[PDB]
Formats: sequence, C-alpha cells, structure tokens
Amino acid sequence: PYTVVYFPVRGRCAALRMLLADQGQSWKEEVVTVETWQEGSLKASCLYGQLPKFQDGDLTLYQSNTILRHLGRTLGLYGKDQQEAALVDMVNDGVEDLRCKYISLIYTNYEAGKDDYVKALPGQLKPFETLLSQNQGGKTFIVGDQISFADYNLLDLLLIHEVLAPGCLDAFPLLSAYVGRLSARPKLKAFLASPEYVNLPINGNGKQ
Amino acid sequence: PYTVVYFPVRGRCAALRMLLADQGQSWKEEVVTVETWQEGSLKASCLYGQLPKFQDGDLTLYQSNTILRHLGRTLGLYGKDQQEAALVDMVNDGVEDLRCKYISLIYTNYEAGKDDYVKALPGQLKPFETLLSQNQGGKTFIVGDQISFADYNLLDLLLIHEVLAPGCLDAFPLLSAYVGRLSARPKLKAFLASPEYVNLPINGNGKQ
Ligand SMILES: N[C@@H](CCC(=O)N[C@@H](CS)C(=O)NCC(=O)O)C(=O)O
Ligand SMILES: N[C@@H](CCC(=O)N[C@@H](CS)C(=O)NCC(=O)O)C(=O)O
Repeated sequence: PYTVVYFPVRGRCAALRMLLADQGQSWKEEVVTVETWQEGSLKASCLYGQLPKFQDGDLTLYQSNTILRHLGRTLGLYGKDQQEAALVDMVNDGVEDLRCKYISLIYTNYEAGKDDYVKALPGQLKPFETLLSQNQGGKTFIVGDQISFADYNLLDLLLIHEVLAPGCLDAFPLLSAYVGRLSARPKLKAFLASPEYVNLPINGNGKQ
Repeated sequence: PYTVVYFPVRGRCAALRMLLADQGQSWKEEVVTVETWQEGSLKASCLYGQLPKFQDGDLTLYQSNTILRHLGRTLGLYGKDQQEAALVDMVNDGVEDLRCKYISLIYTNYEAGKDDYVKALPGQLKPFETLLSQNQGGKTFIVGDQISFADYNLLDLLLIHEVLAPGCLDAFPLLSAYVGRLSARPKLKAFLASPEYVNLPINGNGKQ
C-alpha cells in the first residue's frame, strides 16, 4: 500500500496526507527523528539526501511534488483531459514557488523578514484568486469541476499562511470561500481535526 | 501551433526549445526585450508576473516545467506507463532543484559563491549518475528506453554546468557519455549548432 517516511512535522507532507485522507486511502507513517536522521545511513540512501520518501508497493519515490503528481495520476486527480492537466501543473508550480518563499522565511530569517513577507503576501495570493474567478466563478475547484492534487497543495499553502498572517485571506472572497468549502469535505474535515494532524508542528523549527 | 514568449536568452526555455527542435516541431518565438518588459503591461498580464509564456493553440501556459510536462504529455515523452511517469517527474524535480541553485548563483552572488558552488557540484551531480547506472547501465535515457522531457531538461542542466565548471563531468562516465550521445541526435545536433541557439546568452546578466 502506501508508506510515507518523514520527520514528525506537517511540512511538505501535509498536502499529500490530506489527499490520501480525503480520498479514503490507507497509509503507514514511518517517523524519522532528528537523531535517526543525524545518524546518516538513511540520508545516504535517499536519492537527493532528503525526505519525504514514499513507497507505493515496490515503487519508491522522493520529492513531494513527484509524490503528489503520482497520486494525482493513479487516483485520477489530474484534470479531465490534457488541457486541464496542464492547468493543474501550472497551479501546483505556482503553489510550490510561494511554498519555497515561505520555507525560506521560516528557516532563514523569520524574525527579520516576517514583516516584509506579510506585506508582499497579497501580491502572491492574487494569482490564485484570479484562477478561481476564471473557473465557474470560484464555485468549485481551482481547475475544472473535480478535485485535483493541486487543490490539496493550495489548501495547505493557504492554511499555513492563515497561521502566519491571520486574516490574510480577508481581502480574497473566493480564496476564503474555497478554503471553507474544501475544509468542510467529510473525510478531510475529520482528518484536519485529528491528533495525527493537529498535534504535529507545521515546521521543524517551531516557527509558524 | 506553438509560440514561446521569452527574453532573448536561453535560460528556462533552452530545454523546451531543444525538445521541440528534436521532436521536429515548429514554433514561433516572440522576443520580449528588457524595454518591453519594464513597460509593465506584459508583466501585468502574466499569471505569476513572469515569463516564459507559452501558447499551444488557445491554451496559454506559464511556468517552464508546466510547459515541459504539457509537451511531454502531448508528444509522448512521459514514460511508457505510470511508474515511468513518476520516475520522469522525480528526475525533473531533481533537475529543477539544482537549476534553482544555479540561477541563484548566477544572479545572486556569482563572484563570491562560484568557488563553493563548484566544490559542492559533484555531490549534486551524483544522483543523476546513479539514476543512469540503474537504467540499463546508462546506455539509453535517464528513465526507460525512450526519451522523455526530463532528458532534455537534464541535458540542458549538464551543458550549462560544463560552461560554468569545465570538466565537471570528467568524474562521471555515464553522464559524460549520456551528454555526448544525446548531443549527437540529428535534429538536436543541428539545433545546438544553429545561430538561434549559439548566439543567445545563457543567462540575462552575461554571467555563465
Ligand atoms: N524538493 C524536495 C525538498 C525536500 C526537502 O526540503 N527535504 C527536507 C525537509 S522538508 C530534508 O529532508 N531536509 C534534511 C536534509 O536535507 O538534510 C521536495 O519537494 O520534497
Ligand atoms: N517558476 C517559473 C519562474 C519563471 C522566472 O523565473 N521568470 C523570470 C525569467 S527566467 C522572469 O520572468 N523574470 C521577470 C520578473 O519576474 O520580473 C518558471 O519555472 O517558469
């Protein structure tokens, strides 16, 4: 079945976990502690020396976005056709770009850069509000009328930003409604409220 | 057909151009100069405020990797099945990670960081040498026995590093043979030797 090997944080695995949970999929968590990681053997076996590591049967994958795309492809969360598939990728790449900035802030200069980051936030969130407005008036999902892996990644990105800058979504009616709507999905709602999710720190350095 | 809107540099469009050229595809280039870009209107219309912008009929795409994935999907350069597709993504994500570091070096601290970067290079290139060794002894492509969009992206990444650090591939027999083999493909060879490619700077700041 599925196995995700990762540190005891939400980080880059939050989206894929929400996806699995929401799609009613079963998976095993292999927690890697800072001690275990610093030992060296695991890191050494990792293709790019980083986690998450994911296993689907005997298929072993690295890179969170590769895992998301793999699940999107195998579970049918990759658009209804090629055109939509391209759009889903475009959304995900945008999410990834902002995620990199967020990660950089959190681990590079949280104290000093937090203000400038929050100031620039609206500009970074606008593209997604726009994408939503062009898709059935932002009533369904980010691309098309069926959920995609990009939706889970974007949802995660929005939720963690809500924590970073409370109220940042107030200026974006579509994104706000979107978050509320996706957060209300039965299986996803249950998962987001569970200890498994709630009791894990967002990041590894305690900053959020 | 296809239209790529980009600055007069190879940059993030080199791989997709090599792909189109090698697959015998026709495309139109819309050159955007620094003056035109600083005017503001174009940037404002770009989803994430950045180029390249790509058009396939009326499908307008942004993000180089989305473009590569779209072409890989429509032209059949995405593995023979899902498993291979996942591996192709994993390779491409790895290429993208190193590309970001390269871009950062080139535009952030070329003079000061060039030495440390070149020193760390072997460690960054090793994963690809490994992937190659596990695939028919590195005799064919990066994944499977048919070319994929990841091959073009990786080829570009290697070629630009050859320029940055001449001889960096000497320690990697498989990567070296791989580059020579792919560079010899008829259509690709012609393209790499053409003014269209040769007379374009690798990066926008003249550093390489
Ligand atoms: N591009 C990779 C990055 C993976 C990554 O950043 N991994 C970090 C944790 S989120 C890690 O393993 N750090 C430990 C190390 O590199 O030593 C992905 O998207 O999965
Ligand atoms: N993640 C995007 C990044 C695009 C990007 O970095 N674009 C740069 C040129 S390579 C750009 O348009 N810079 C102009 C600007 O942002 O003002 C991609 O992979 O295409």
